[PDB]
Amino acid sequence: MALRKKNSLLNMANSYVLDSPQPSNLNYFWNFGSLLALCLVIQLATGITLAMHYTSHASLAFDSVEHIMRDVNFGWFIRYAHANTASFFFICIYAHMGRNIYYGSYKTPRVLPWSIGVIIFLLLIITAFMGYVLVFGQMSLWGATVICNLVSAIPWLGEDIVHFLWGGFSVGNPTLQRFFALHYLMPFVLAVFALLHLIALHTAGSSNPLGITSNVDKLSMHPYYSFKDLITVFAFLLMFTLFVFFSPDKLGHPDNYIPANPMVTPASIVPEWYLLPFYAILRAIPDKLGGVIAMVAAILILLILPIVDRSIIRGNAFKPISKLLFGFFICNFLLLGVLGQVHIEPPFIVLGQICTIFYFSYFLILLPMVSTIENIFFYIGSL
Amino acid sequence: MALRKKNSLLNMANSYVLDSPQPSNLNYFWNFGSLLALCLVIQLATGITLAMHYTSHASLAFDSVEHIMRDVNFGWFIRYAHANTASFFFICIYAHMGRNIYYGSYKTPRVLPWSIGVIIFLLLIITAFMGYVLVFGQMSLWGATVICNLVSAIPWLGEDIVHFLWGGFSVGNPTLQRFFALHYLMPFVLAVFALLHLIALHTAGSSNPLGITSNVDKLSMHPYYSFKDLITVFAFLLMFTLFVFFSPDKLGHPDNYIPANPMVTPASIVPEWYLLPFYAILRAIPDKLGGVIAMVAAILILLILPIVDRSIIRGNAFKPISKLLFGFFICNFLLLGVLGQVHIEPPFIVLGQICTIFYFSYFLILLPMVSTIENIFFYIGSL
Amino acid sequence: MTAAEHGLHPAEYPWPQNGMLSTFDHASLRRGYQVYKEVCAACHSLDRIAWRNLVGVTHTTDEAKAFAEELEYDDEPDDEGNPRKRPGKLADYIPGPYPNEQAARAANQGALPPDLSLIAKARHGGADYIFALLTGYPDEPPAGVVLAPGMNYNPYFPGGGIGMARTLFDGVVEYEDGTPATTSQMAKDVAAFLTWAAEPEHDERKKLGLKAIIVISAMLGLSVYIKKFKWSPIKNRKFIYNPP
Amino acid sequence: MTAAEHGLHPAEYPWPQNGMLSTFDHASLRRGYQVYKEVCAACHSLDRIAWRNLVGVTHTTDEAKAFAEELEYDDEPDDEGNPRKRPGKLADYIPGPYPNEQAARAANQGALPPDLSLIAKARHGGADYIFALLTGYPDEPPAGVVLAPGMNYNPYFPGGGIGMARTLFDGVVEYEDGTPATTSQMAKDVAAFLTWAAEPEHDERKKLGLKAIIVISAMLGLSVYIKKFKWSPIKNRKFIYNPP
Amino acid sequence: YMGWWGHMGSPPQKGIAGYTISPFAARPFAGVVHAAIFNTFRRTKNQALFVILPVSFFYYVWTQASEKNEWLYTKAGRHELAKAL
Amino acid sequence: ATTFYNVFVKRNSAFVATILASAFVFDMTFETAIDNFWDRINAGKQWKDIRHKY
Ligand code: HEC
Ligand code: HEC
Ligand code: HEM
Ligand code: HEM
Ligand code: HEM
Ligand code: HEM
Repeated sequence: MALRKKNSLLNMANSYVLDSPQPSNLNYFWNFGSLLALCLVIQLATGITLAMHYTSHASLAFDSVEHIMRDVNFGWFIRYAHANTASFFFICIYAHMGRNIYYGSYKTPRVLPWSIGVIIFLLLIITAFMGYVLVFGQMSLWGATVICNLVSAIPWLGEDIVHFLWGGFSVGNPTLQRFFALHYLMPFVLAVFALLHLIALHTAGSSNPLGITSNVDKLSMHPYYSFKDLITVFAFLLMFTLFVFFSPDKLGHPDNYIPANPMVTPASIVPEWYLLPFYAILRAIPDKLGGVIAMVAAILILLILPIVDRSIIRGNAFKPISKLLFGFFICNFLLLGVLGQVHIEPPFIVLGQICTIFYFSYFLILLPMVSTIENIFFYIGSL
Repeated sequence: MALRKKNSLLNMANSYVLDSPQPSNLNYFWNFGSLLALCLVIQLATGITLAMHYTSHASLAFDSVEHIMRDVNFGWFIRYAHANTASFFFICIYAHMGRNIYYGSYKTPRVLPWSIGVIIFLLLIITAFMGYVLVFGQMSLWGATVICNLVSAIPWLGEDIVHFLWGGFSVGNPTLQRFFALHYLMPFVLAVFALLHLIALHTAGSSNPLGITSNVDKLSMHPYYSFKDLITVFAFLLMFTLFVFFSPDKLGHPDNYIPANPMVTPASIVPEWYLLPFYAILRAIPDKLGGVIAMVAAILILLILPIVDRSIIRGNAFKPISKLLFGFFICNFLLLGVLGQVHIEPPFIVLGQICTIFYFSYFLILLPMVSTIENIFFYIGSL
Repeated sequence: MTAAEHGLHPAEYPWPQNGMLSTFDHASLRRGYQVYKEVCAACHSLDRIAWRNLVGVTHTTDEAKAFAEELEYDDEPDDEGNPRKRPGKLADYIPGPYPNEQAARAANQGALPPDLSLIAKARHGGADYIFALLTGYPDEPPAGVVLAPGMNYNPYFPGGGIGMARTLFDGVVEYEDGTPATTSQMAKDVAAFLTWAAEPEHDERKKLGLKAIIVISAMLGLSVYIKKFKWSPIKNRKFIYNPP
Repeated sequence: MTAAEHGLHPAEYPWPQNGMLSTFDHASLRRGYQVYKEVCAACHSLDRIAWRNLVGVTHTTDEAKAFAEELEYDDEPDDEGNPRKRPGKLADYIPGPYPNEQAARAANQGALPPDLSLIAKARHGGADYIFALLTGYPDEPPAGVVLAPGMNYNPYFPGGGIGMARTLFDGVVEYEDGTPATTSQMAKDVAAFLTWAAEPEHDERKKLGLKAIIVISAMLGLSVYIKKFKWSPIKNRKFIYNPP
Repeated sequence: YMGWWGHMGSPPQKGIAGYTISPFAARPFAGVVHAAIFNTFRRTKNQALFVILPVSFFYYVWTQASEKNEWLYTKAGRHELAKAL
Repeated sequence: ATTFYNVFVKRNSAFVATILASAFVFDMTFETAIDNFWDRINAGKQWKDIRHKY
């Protein structure tokens, strides 16, 4: 017996990266998983390095980030790599989730990797939100203020919880220092959950774009998917390079180059772009608590896809109506994103409410109806 | 099939903490593994909490530790728990390693868990050394200075490496900020290696005090060893309580309550008690590079126990001469510890050299000789 | 929001540094420092820039040491613990015009002139915003605009009423390189200088980016060849089925 | 090393706080504050202690506010940005006698009197060392000892020659509670006070420790019963072997 | 070298009958006083030399070294100290 | 004993409820008991004992 199979430690690596049996027909949308692992490794390397030069005290935080930009050798690169990779992480995670929704990766027997996946997505949001506060510029402070005040909506104890999170009566030094400690920790928690969802997946293996079993026709993960992953790694690195070296601030807000000032409020307080659809959903509900519930539900509702999809077939490759519905759902999600950063003005107020209704009605009404009808069309149509 | 066995995630937990088949005769020295896991969990909880209140900048570090002691609710407890648990971690790790050496846990088929164990021990040393610097008192600074200058002994590049570690020309702010980031990281690395050595162990299972197979007579890990672990958990917590609440500074150095001063050198610079035997070994060799090599070799030599132990029998329970030699080896290790903190004066200079020779001769001469002779006495004596 | 509340959007000017392969024009940077020093520095600090930062960008080591040595900085106390001053060194930061915010506001009718070290990154528009603002004070406000007291009309500034008056007029500076100091020229130079102050890694970054682009592109091409090479047995596979 | 190089080891005095279940004597703490304030504070700071810290330990809210309000602290600048002073508040730290180290050394023949906030933890011996040092200045140095200029002989201090002269003499303080202020009494009170300053959680910590000891001990006892209960089928197992 | 329940890797077992009683049927502290006194005494007596000999030797070595070092740094030990350095 | 077993112990839901309620009671009573004992062994020493003079 080969050592890679005989030795228990080597055999664990072997089972995931080398002999792992994969479908022979994965398309390029199966490459986002390895790009997400790459983003995670970049964020750990750049993040730990920034931690060596950053100071979490509110009197020094913003200046420690300027010191990184100006004095630390290659500090500008490490800082911009960390800031831009946070955006790339969300592009890859939305692509990975969209792949999963289009191809029915949430269906049995892959409910458990999908459900742990939903938690990974929540941890990424928290991680990224706390890291953005660490700069302690105007958007850092004011974004922390408004987002942390949503907790005040929790009945009875909400105000007390907010003061407890802040460690005082407003966002200040205690909040910044605790956000640093938690921002350092959360990526390690996220890596554990990422590993858990892969171990859960390993019982069924990867799904594939046709939605059928691949047990009839497997390929080793290496060398085939190793070399196919290199193509998208280099494509990702080219996009990374164009932002980090040629346009490092395109994805950012200029107000975060102004030191936090609790007196002056910025013109518009918006989250980072990747949180914008959830912010639009929150604005749509007039009630404070209503809005917070809706915003959380917009993520947790992903957990019901295994139930509301009534199809006898996995994935959308052969379902023209489902494909149209999916197209509208995705575009609506992008429009919600745009509406998250417009001013609260006509006619965007009502439009945001209609897009919010469409978002939820996909899960609750349309997907159950369309998947029911398509089952019948496949049966009658092929008689 | 029971869910704990069927579900792949639950089954991993099940295999380690519940159905795991254990020898039925483990004695109380098999409880140090769970105490080490407890120390690691306490250090993570207290360490992450201190990180929420600590400032890594050299102008604020020492004062942030005073703020923790004085202003943060229960800060005194969290600080003293973290500081004293670092000592308890080393008491438990020495007990666990001494158990392993006495009972032959390093012998085939357990060479791999033992070898990864030696690396865990090195990571614990580095973790604890960096954490001690973070206080930025006199012992923090001067211990960092002396220990980091040992790297200067590396030929050709040593000086360059030291300046690179410090991020400047002496121990200062850059060094403190990098030690904070690495001190936060290293416990996560240490937890991964702790998990690796357990996975490696799981192929043979635990050894037992008789040194024979336990495949004839296994007990589930739970409930038997769960409930037996609670006894030592509560014994540990009683010792913890006596130090943390009644004598919180017994294990410390008063000079670490003086802020770091690069000009004044304290009366005596010694490492924390748990590093003292290695420091005595280093003093024994007059050459700088010689001393550093000896000090590292004193740990890496543990890797050769699988080879130099020539016994046909595992462990010392039935070997009277090996038991005497082990007793002398352990007491010599404690005397080296004491000699690590005496002044470099007669007659301790020569005594330290004799104890260093005895330390190395255990691995290189005595254990190979004694184990050879005992093999022959067992054979002839039982004919 | 109304266009006035947003501010007029500045034109896209063709800066020398626009261009994937383009550095700053260092002669413009040096001239822009001189505008900063002789005009802006009366009200605005540049606190993130040290004298050493000018060296080998706009000035030689000797010129920058001369600028530093003309100023006095706080030294460590003497032996009786009394305060002392020392001459400046290259490690020193360029000193600001006011001791605190309160003094700054008192000198500017309540308005606080921002530090200019990051201003090119802290405003939408960057250099174009600075150039447009400095050159965009109309002689007369559009009919109907009511300025608050101590405000000046400038359409680029959001809301229109800015507490900073026009400061650049033809020949307020005499450039040391003989360039005609027109309003437009001075605004262009100082906007370049401030852009450099906000992003002093700019030139190095874009050159490193060119090397990265070239290497990564070649690796992308080769990775395509290698993937196709390795996958060809799978892509080329053929089957003959004879039903049992 | 010589015993002189180490310093004589202080006696173990029976402090009220010695004792697992013993708090400080707060009447002694209050008297010790008065010795600090009237004797030590001429040369020694207590920078880690705020006025609020005295409250409910040694003084009422009103007494401590009165102490704070008698001092002037730096305020934020006024509207012209000029410096201002304000009266002290409970949040303020107790102010030190000197503005910097250089001034401190100049006033003490080159020696720097340490801050006393952590001194009880920063010296081997703690309260016993402080008491021994303050009360251990012999009238005459042992024959043969040559003191460096500005040094005083004290056997407790390592090397013997300390830059601090004897300061406690019978009746330098008049205690407000009528206690005779002898050298020994004042040294005991101030050593208690400084021990409190180094570890102000002391009283709470030891009470929480008593609760922890009791709970943990009971849990240890019960864990023994439960382990024995669960293990008895294994311990009691018996075998009959009939060789096949 | 270890399997799992049902195939642990034992050589075949036959001929052993094993018996035990419920934890609820047993006195968990049966014979505790005898064990605590006589069993502990036996177990300790049989291991005592292996602890006493090395501990006593290394303590003696330390005691002699520490007393000599103390004596060398007195007035009386001046000459012997001068030679030792 | 049968009655006690049947009500508080037999159902784990009831057993856990009883344990938690007892923990609540223990916590509140133990707090009060320790506070009083602590005050007796350290009598005359604490701020609360001298506060009345001021
Ligand atoms: C004597 C006063 C004074 C001089 C000279 C001066 N400024 Fe200002 N400047 C101000 C004040 C006051 C403000 C604040 C205006 C406000 O926010 O209403 C300001 C604001 C600015 C702003 C920010 C406008 C914004 O978007 O917030 C920039 C950019 C600027 N100045 C650049 C310059 C440059 C470049 C020069 C000269 C070459 C210059 N200033 C000269 C007083 C001055
Ligand atoms: C007028 C000067 C002066 C007064 C009054 C004074 N000290 Fe000091 N003290 C010093 C100086 C100077 C040193 C430093 C001596 C040295 O290091 O040589 C010092 C050192 C100390 C030390 C530390 C000695 C060591 O181990 O490093 C303690 C404790 C101390 N003083 C406490 C007190 C207390 C308690 C009082 C009064 C109740 C007091 N001092 C009054 C000047 C003073
Ligand atoms: C999933 C992983 C991570 C994500 C998505 C992430 C995201 C972010 C974001 C969005 C910021 C704000 C960046 C900026 O605009 O300047 C940031 C800052 C920071 N992050 Fe992270 N981060 C991650 C991992 C880490 C890790 C592991 C560390 C280790 C400490 C870390 C340390 C920091 C530090 C020190 C900053 C502040 C300095 C700065 O703004 O660049 N991050 N992070
Ligand atoms: C750190 C973030 C993540 C990483 C590193 C990661 C990584 C991966 C990898 C490597 C795979 C196998 C290869 C692939 O199909 O692309 C995979 C599969 C999967 N992931 Fe993720 N993932 C992450 C986040 C998520 C999220 C947020 C979800 C769900 C909301 C998710 C759900 C899944 C599912 C369902 C699969 C199986 C898809 C299939 O093969 O059909 N993952 N992931
Ligand atoms: C194996 C785990 C760990 C060990 C052995 C360890 C050891 C130590 C030691 C010896 C100190 C000096 C304590 C003192 O005298 O005050 C220290 C300080 C510190 N440790 Fe850790 N530590 C561990 C884990 C962690 C972790 C996970 C964190 C997370 C950030 C952390 C954060 C800190 C901080 C902030 C300090 C400085 C504050 C202080 O001194 O108490 N530690 N650690
Ligand atoms: C973070 C530190 C560590 C933790 C949490 C840990 C935990 C454990 C646990 C739970 C076990 C199984 C139970 C037991 O035998 O006690 C074990 C076994 C073992 N450990 Fe460790 N350990 C650590 C460090 C070390 C070190 C430093 C070494 C070696 C130098 C080591 C070598 C071993 C070996 C050889 C075994 C198998 C012993 C046997 O059962 O016969 N471990 N460890």
